[PDB]
Amino acid sequence: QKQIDQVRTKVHYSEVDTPFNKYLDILGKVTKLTGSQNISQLKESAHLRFLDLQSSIDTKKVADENWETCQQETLAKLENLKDKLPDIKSIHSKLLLRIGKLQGLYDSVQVINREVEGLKGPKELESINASMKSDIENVRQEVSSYKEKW
Amino acid sequence: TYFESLCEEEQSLQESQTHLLNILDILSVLAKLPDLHRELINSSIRLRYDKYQTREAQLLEDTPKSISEYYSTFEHLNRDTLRYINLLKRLSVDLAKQVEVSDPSVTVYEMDKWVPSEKLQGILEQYCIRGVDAQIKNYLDQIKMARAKFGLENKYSLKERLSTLTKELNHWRKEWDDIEMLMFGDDAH
Amino acid sequence: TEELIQNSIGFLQKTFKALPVSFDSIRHEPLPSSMLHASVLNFEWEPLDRDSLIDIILKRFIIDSMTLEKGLLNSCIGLDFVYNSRFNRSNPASWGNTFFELFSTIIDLLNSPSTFLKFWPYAESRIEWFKMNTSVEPVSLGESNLISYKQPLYEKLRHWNDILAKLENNDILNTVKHYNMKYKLENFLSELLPINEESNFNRSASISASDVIFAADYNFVFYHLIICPIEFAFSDLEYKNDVDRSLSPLLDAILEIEENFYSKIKMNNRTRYSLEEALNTEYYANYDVMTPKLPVYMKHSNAMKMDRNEFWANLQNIKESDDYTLRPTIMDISLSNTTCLYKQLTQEDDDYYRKQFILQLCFTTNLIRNLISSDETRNFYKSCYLRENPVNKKRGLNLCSYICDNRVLKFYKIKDPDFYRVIRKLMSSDEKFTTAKIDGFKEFQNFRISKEKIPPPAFDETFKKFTFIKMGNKLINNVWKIP
Repeated sequence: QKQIDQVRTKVHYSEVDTPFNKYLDILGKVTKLTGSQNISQLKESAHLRFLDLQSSIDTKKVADENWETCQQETLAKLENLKDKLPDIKSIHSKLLLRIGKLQGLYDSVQVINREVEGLKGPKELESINASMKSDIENVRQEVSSYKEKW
Repeated sequence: TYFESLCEEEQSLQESQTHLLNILDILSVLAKLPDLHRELINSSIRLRYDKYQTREAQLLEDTPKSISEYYSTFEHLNRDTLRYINLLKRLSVDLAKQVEVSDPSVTVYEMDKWVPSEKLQGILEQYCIRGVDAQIKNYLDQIKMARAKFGLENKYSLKERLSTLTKELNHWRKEWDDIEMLMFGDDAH
Repeated sequence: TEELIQNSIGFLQKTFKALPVSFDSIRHEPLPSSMLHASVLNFEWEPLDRDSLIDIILKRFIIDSMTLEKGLLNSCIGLDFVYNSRFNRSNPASWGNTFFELFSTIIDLLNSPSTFLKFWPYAESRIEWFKMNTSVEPVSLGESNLISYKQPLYEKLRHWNDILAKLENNDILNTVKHYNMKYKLENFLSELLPINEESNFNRSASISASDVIFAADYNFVFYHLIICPIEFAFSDLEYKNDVDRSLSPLLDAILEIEENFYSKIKMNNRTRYSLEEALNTEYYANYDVMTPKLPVYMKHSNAMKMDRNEFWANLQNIKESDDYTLRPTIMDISLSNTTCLYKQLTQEDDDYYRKQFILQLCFTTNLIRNLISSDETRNFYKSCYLRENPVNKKRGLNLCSYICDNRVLKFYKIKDPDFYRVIRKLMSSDEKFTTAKIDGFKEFQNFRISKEKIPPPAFDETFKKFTFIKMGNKLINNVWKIP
């Protein structure tokens, strides 16, 4: 089992970090050549690779900073939770009364349905009676016409 | 810390760059030295050593009652809103919808667009408190009276007239039909 | 020569403050047209290897500008320049690196999730640029020219995994903007790569991570069965019985409430139908049409139709606005309270909490039966665990068939099919993808994209002419040829 963790620690510290490595290369090359015009060319790559590397570190100094602050604000935000309860309790109250009102409605409809069943036709008995009164005049008219023509 | 270790790394980088440039100068003249050779070696060792510390330093750092009453009600809310939504539609109570359509100039009624009793509409909407329930209590009896008036007029007023009035109509479309059919039916023959 | 760099920075910061484009008009929809006075696209600027020099210029510039609208806008113009200046580049094919690099560093500065979500639509609109690893020519839609183990992503992917990994640990210090940002980042990465990339599909199944008498049992069965399915399949005939002892009374206690819930509505419909067929003359109720629909008076009244609107607007702004960015999700059962849980489950009105549970059972109980019944599966899983870290059947199948086939389906199939069906459709749809993952998603490789142009077809308009043998055949016509 020593081997398992023995490789697990190996994978746990892997890194890429290219620009740093790129700097180390141009660093050692000068040494290897030193142990013993194109060099101006190296001078060029000397400055460039030096800047890039530097810039990289700068970002890592900034980012780590920013994240930190973002964990403090959201921390202090979690403290003063006295102010936030009253409002949410107000909304919760309103929604606690709407259900009450609606429930009362679903009661009234219930009693209405339960009383219609106790029964025939509100406007039916209207048009029916109207028809019953509208025609007897006509019958009296025609019977008077036959009594006439006789 | 991690931040500090970074700072130190940058410091060491700045330590080595100047020696590098300083040597490349001498090479530029060539186209004394062993000192600077040794120096650059040592500085490079210092930097390369200086990184590992910031690697490990990095990897280590990764791994007052009002709050507990702030989630409770905020959860009650999320529990009643659901009961409300279910109470609108799936648990609803609906009305009877019998049809009493007038205007005999129509044959199908489509059984959907029933839209009851626009008087009732205002009373029901009035909910959105015993007053409204009392107004229902009166509305019902009102209908029970109005419906009961004519349901007795038709039986005890108009039937009585229609019967005798239609019984003494045939009595002068029949005999008159005889006094008009007998003579003028055989007179021509 | 650092002088040259600084003065070039002053040059760029000069010329970029003249282009008349606003942030909204540069990020969301557009890509800025070639209004750049192309003589600058030829790298022969005023203050004067060549390529990497330009690279360090642009990078230094962007870093300075970010230390707001001027910053973000200026950077975005930077990237768009890099895209629009492909061809005037020694080794054009090497424009991808300097692009991705300049992008990742921007992601770094971004001092919030709020500035992030503020900036992200830019990245959303230009995904087609992230593909085309080194191909200068645009790529056919639906194809990715990009591999996850090589030069462009070789470290970018590792870094962007570290961002998410870090973002996930602080489980309690996450505001809804965090959970809403991790989403967009992940969903972003799942698109640069094809569907079968050894990285998109989860290559190795990696399972995530008196009321007291009631909550005790619920808690028990949760931590012992649901969260660990394999540690229930390959266990003794005792543990498999220990869970059994706890489950059944609970499940009964829920399938007792559900029948009340469903048995109220049946009444409140049957009575109404009976009234309707009673009053009217010749109307038929057509039972078995349950099909919920809201009453008429609430559908037609406009006053009631508005109160609900203003209410949802109110609760919307309260739940949405700031000061309220530590909200529990909807639908989340809280186990540790142990007194609200009982109340959240034992309600008669809201059914939505007694359904998640049964969904969970019907999810794991599928996998168990699939394991014990098929050898190929448990072979595969055995291989996975080992590559990670170098009568019993009868009882298991019994307690697997007891719940997902004897008390649940025979209940909902009779009580409401509109929820009975969806369960069966999901349980079915799961095995598809399971067997699909046993194989290396080879099916999603055969997908072919037809690439060919098509013109409109031919539409004949011409009828067929006649001949001169007018009567028809010659024989009959000869008769009318007689005088």
